[PDB]
Amino acid sequence: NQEVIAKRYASALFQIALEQGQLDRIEEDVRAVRQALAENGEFLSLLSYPKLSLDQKKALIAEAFAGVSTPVQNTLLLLLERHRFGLVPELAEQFLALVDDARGIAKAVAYSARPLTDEELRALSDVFAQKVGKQTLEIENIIDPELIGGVRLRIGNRIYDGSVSGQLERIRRQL
Amino acid sequence: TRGRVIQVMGPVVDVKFENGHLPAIYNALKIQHKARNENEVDIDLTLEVALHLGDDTVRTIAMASTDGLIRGMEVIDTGAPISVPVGEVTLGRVFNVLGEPIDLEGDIPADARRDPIHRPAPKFEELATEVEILETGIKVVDLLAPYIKGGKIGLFGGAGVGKTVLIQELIHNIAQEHGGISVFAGVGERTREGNDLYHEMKDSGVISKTAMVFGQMNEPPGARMRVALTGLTMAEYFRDEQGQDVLLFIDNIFRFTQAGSEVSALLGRMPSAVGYQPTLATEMGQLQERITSTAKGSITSIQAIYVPADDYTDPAPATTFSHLDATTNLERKLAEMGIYPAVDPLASTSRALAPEIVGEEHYQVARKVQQTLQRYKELQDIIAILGMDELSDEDKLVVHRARRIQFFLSQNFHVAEQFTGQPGSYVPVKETVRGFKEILEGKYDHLPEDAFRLVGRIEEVVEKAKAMGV
Amino acid sequence: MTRGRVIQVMGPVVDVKFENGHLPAIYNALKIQHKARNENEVDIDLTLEVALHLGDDTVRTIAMASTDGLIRGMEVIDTGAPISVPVGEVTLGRVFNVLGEPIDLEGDIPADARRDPIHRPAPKFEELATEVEILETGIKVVDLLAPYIKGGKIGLFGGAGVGKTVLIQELIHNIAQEHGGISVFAGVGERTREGNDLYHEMKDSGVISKTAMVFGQMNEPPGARMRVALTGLTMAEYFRDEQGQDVLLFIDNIFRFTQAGSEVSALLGRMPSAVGYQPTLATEMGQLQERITSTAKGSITSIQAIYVPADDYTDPAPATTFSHLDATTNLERKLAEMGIYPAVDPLASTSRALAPEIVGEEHYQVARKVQQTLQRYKELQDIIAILGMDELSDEDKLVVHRARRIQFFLSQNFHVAEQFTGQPGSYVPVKETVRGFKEILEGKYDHLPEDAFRLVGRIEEVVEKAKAMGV
Amino acid sequence: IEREKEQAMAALREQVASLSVLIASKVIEKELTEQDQRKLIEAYIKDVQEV
Amino acid sequence: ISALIKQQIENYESQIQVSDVGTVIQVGDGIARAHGLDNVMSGELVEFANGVMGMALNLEENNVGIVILGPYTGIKEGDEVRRTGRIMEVPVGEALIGRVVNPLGQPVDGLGPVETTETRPIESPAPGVMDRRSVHEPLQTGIKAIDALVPIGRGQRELIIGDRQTGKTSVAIDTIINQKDQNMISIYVAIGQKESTVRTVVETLRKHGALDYTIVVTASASQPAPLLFLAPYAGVAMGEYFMYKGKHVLVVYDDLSKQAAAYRELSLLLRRPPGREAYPGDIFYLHSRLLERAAKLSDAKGGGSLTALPFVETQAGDISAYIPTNVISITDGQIFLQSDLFFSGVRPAINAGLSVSRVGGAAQIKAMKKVAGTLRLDLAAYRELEAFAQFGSDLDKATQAKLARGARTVEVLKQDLHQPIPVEKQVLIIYALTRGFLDDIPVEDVRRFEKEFYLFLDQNGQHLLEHIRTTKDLPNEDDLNKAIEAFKKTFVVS
Amino acid sequence: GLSVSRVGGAAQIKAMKKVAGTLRLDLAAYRELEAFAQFGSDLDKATQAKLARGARTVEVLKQDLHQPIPVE
Ligand SMILES: Nc1ncnc2c1ncn2[C@@H]1O[C@H](COP(=O)(O)OP(=O)(O)OP(=O)(O)O)[C@@H](O)[C@H]1O
Ligand SMILES: Nc1ncnc2c1ncn2[C@@H]1O[C@H](COP(=O)(O)OP(=O)(O)O)[C@@H](O)[C@H]1O
Ligand SMILES: [Mg+2]
Ligand SMILES: [Mg+2]
Repeated sequence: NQEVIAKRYASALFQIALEQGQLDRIEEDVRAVRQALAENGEFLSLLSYPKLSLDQKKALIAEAFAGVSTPVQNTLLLLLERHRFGLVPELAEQFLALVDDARGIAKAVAYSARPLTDEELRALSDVFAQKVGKQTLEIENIIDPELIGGVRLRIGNRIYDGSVSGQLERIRRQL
Repeated sequence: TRGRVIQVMGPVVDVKFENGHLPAIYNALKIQHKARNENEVDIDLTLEVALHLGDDTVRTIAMASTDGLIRGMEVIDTGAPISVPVGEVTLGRVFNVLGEPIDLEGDIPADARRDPIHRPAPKFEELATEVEILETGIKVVDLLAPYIKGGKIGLFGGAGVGKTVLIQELIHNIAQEHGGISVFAGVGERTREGNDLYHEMKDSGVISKTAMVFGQMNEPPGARMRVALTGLTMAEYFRDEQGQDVLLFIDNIFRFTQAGSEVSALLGRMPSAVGYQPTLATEMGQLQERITSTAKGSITSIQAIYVPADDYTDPAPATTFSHLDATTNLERKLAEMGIYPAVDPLASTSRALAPEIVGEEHYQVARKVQQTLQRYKELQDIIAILGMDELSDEDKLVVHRARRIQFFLSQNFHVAEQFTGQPGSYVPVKETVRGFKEILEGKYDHLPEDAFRLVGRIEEVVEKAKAMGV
Repeated sequence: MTRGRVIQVMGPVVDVKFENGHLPAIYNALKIQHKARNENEVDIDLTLEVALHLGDDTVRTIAMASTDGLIRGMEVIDTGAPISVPVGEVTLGRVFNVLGEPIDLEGDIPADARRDPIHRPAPKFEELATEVEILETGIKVVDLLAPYIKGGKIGLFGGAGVGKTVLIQELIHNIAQEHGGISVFAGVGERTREGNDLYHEMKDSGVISKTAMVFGQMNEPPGARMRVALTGLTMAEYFRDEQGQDVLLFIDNIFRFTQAGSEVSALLGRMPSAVGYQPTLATEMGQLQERITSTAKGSITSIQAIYVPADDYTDPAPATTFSHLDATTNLERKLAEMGIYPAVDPLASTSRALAPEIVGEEHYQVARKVQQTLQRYKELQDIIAILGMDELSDEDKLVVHRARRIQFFLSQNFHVAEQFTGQPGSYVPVKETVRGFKEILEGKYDHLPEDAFRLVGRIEEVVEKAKAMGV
Repeated sequence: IEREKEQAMAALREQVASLSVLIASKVIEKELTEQDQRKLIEAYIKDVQEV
Repeated sequence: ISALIKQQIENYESQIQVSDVGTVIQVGDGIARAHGLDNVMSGELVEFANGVMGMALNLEENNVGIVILGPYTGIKEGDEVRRTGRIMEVPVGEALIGRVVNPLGQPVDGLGPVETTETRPIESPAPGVMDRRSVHEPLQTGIKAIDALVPIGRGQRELIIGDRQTGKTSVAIDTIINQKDQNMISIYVAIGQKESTVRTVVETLRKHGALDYTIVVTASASQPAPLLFLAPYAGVAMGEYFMYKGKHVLVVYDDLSKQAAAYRELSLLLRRPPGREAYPGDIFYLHSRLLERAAKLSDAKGGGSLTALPFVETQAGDISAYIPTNVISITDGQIFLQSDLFFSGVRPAINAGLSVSRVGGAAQIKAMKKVAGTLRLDLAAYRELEAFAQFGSDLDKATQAKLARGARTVEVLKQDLHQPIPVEKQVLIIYALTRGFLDDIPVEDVRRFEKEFYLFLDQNGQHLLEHIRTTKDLPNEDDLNKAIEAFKKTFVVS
Repeated sequence: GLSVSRVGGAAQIKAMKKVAGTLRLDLAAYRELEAFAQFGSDLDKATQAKLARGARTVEVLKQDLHQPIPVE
């Protein structure tokens, strides 16, 4: 039940970033907050400690999260005073999923037997950008020695599988 | 101004619009979707607004089945509640919840006006000052349980007793004597019996005065909610425009409340006592207070009531009964005896059976008929076991006049003319009070036990007894 | 090496978190073995059974022993398999706990033994066998009014202290001595005292070395008491599948299976159901009881004692286990307080066996006429209770007069009840009790007093007791 | 008996068929796929592009 | 074998398999939640990585409530669920006849695969008010108390309700056995039973030759409550396949109360709020969706019908419970079986005073109406006057003659097990009862009189039985009187 | 009538086994026969052998509090 709440928080910050005109700064700040909280897991356990006063926890957030923009810091302090600071990485994931749709870029995970060339991935992105609807498309390539002699792609929640689907389709059609 | 579907939770669908473009409560939403590929189903739904959630999200109630709905489907806002056609166009036509013709006689064009389902009740300034009696022509109804003009009636009857025939001659009598349109609203009760009632509408000729609305057990409970309001807003046109004394038949209003209890658990409400929705008294009253007699016309309503397991203490029969003014209890023991209509005379009560409303003479004659029939339903085991020869020559006079009264409570109907050949009668209140007074005085003790059977007036008793030779 | 931390300890319920992609399937055994690093810790040899999946790669488990001592962060071993119970010829003459470990001080089973998992699906439709032949018990109500089916499921419904453990011990004494096959006793949530007495009676009478005994008695936490019947059942399943042999299952208080499920269901995150029982009250008992079947290979005739809570037969746990049983005997407290033992309700006890093509015409006529006179006497108890025996119309007096004799001649002395009263007990053949109830229904023994029929095997014993009384 | 023959025949068939799959994969690995991987991929995009 | 394999390899075409997927959040108790699945439908077949099917019921904002239609022990957190692209369907056809089948449609009896070509959705709307026709033609059960006093027509749903071991399943199997002469297609839906009980029922149907036209749908107690939930809807979908073709279908729902318990489990595990007895809100809607699909279509819709016999098991005669009063308020009449009558020798235990048939009279043939209209009066008079014969002084000779007629009425209405009686013999034995041809004969000989009278009608006379079979009316009340008196000459009173 | 001891009975000191059985019989007969006692004429057993024994059993089995009796 945390993704639906982080979607609301990230949509509020997203509308602020649209109406302000500083979307790149807010996106860089959200990526910095996500990387800093992924690199350090004890900060949530520190701010969940109840003997620390709320003014002291606001002092820790205002000291640590400095250099980021004003609405990102206001969002972090608002999540602190609403006791919803545990969902800040979920907020970062939802906000980056909002701004990727804002830019028009989509993320995809590719599996192939051999690592493909740099032109073939751009060709696959130029093919699949018309099918998905985005202007720019991203391919993540994994080595994956299980599949043989083909490429399969999971973009969004749709899998375009044609690598080992021939052999499985054959042994399902014969038997 | 056209939004997405977020949740599909059984019959409850959650729809999110744009900011500032929310629909008001009870507005009808539309989903008209064509299948984009083979992985989709063509869908035509109508949703009514029920709640407003947090972030532009609206919980709705579906009128048809929600099977096939995809999250993210486009929802059309109509800007109005469920509009239902009314007028002389609805006479003889069978309708669903959405005011669409179920039967294949045609479709109603878009030029006709359509009254909305949801309407406030008539004010205190507008109602009738004192009670008028809706005169039916039925001797049990006019004598012992008088129907007021604008009130609510409870039919307590099952099948095989003659509920539909009583319904049809109520429609016929109010159509020929008061100029009154009737409206039948079948609320969640046995599609087969609604089909039988419609074919008997067609056979009796009663269909040409009746508008009919059917939403049965098969439909989801939002449909079974809004059926009775569809029939009531069809009746309100004739009342508020034609000034008529309209009948409005709701079969099994218990289904109108239990459909609400089925929806309210999924809408997110805390359960009330006995599992019934918490808003049960208000949802009952917003139906029952639009059934009133104003200064212009009237809407009287005969309403069948199914009591589950004959428990009269659960809250939904209690709140149906608190709106009732009279009951007519249809008994199988009188239908097997040959008494048509099989209205139980002692158990059927009325609020109008009081001498300030019916008069002194009608009240005294009705009370004495109730006293002799109650004294007769104390000797039943004694007659059945110990016999007639042993009772007394004072209580056998009681059972004598009790049988003469009990067979004179039955009529020949106009809608039973096609079955027996007898034309049927409309009996006024003064003549049936005079007839039961003359039987109570003892003027007709020499006439036999029959010739009271299935006659309108007491001159017909004299003519039938002279036709029998006596 | 895929090992996990302990997240939550919620009574008998332990949450375990593994690394992503290495979660165990449902019903796999997990092991906790901790060695108490300092003086503020306790040595732990505890095992866990996977029950649910929670998300955030956390696993919701049920413990088999006490969770007193577990620390958030302990290391949990994944065995990759369900609770494997050692099975074979090794289990004969031995006593086991829920984990298949021997608790009878006679040794330990080596690791080379064959061991089957506790959890397996029920036998299919094409594998079942529906032959109905009568298991003779020597109990007159059981032989006459509800014949036990050889190879079928038998239920003993009773309240507390009504005569149910005594009746299942009488069934052991009459059936299990002369069975010529394997027996399996499974004590699910009964007295540990009764686990010792019954073991020493098996050692005395020699019925051991062909029985296998599993005790998960009422001292055990509920995660054990659920899987006791499944351990004893897979011990029975080895014999009827691999050896094709007739197997007796005696299970005392199979109600404790559903009750031990109900104790854990609140802590598993499940919403409550009718009467506080799990929502899965039907399918948890369907995964157990549809698995106790006879197949084409071998048969299991299971005799199950079933506790009835607060003497309420409409309680959801006894009401949903009537549909599983071929023959039921419903013990009543009203009959136990009259001194009628076995306190079997003669009317409410039914069987699939009681049919003329299965038992015989004359047996069926005598049994249905006994039930007719007892139902007619049951319909008169208001008139007898208020107005008395004085206003019955001289055939109802004859019905009451023969029905008191019938209701007392249904009662019987047991071999087990010799330690209760001193009377040595009796074994009655089926033809003897059919001839006896036929002689009572014909009115042959209307001259004898009605207390001469109490706790008596045969009608020759009725006559000798009645002439010992003075008649 | 007639059902028994038809079920055994399908089962055996499935065992041969299983063997045939395992090898199908092994032999396809065995072939030299520099040419094939570029060819397949180029075809696959084209093939995806059409459907 | 290998030539067909080579031909199908030569006919094989390789394409890219596209699929909408979604990873699982929770696995447990036959219930799964899942992220993804953005374009799924409500009430849709969706399938896991094991091949186990699931039904997507609850579509929340971030997950899908998947209802697992098989063994869930192989499904783990992290597996993907594949969107099949079609609503939950049931394979229907003529190949299901004589087969014990899963509610998913797989063969369970083990006699090979079921070769069906087309399917129907498991959630379909009922025929409307205009789509039907009034029930007018008999569903002859063969039980004389049912076919005389509580009659069942084609297109009617009748609740057969009572305690356990009162005779419900025997009424079902006897009704299915009687449909051999008629054009009726039976469907026996076994819900939550022991599977050896289902095998006993199937073998008693095979012994009496009833598997030539019946379909057994079994959802045993070891199967998950998702499969007990979808068993009556699969049964009525298999029925309405033949109903919308012109055929006549009988669908027996054994223990719909176990469907109510399975749907209660299904809703409590999906974390839906309870109601009274913790049953969810749409339990009446649950039973009404399957009991309004039983109808009799009009002559424009084909004319075919589907009559239903749902069962509800009560607890110690508590007829005022929630699921009994839900199903009583749906069906077109009730058949009350009571253990009080069952152990008093009266079997079938039909309490004909409390039992109602709301179609009744239109269901009977014209002979049975004439004969049973006084049967009901005699039995009602006996039920009313037996109350004063329990104790007390005595009753006079007239109502004692009424009590004697009623005792012989009760002895007529008794049957044996799995012995259905044709209607032309039922009208003759109840004609002999009601016209006074049994007052010469004591109460203890009425069963043997009926057993020998059926044999007498078979070997002598038999022009009366052809008259009742062709004209559906009594043969002019004089040949009947001389035939019954000619048999009463033959009958030897014990 | 309602108070049972299962595992006891094998605990007694072999004198109470000899003595207390007919005490149980006499007290059970008295408690089941006293409810229908004051009606009509008493039988030759119910006059003295059962009721006049059971009254003495009831008077024996009464004690005063805080006065335990040794088993001998
Ligand atoms: N004429 C009859 N009608 C019905 N049952 C009869 C009749 N004659 C004998 N019986 C016996 O009554 C019993 C009824 O069992 P049935 O299979 O009907 O169970 P049920 O009523 O479905 O309830 P349950 O399945 O829970 O026992 C059968 O065992 C059968 O032997
Ligand atoms: N056949 C019998 N004869 C005499 N007493 C009995 C008989 N059966 C049971 N009882 C009494 O009823 C009680 C029932 O206890 P028991 O059957 O051992 O356990 P449960 O609590 O399972 O019923 C016992 O205390 C015993 O004294
Ligand atoms: Mg016990
Ligand atoms: Mg049954």
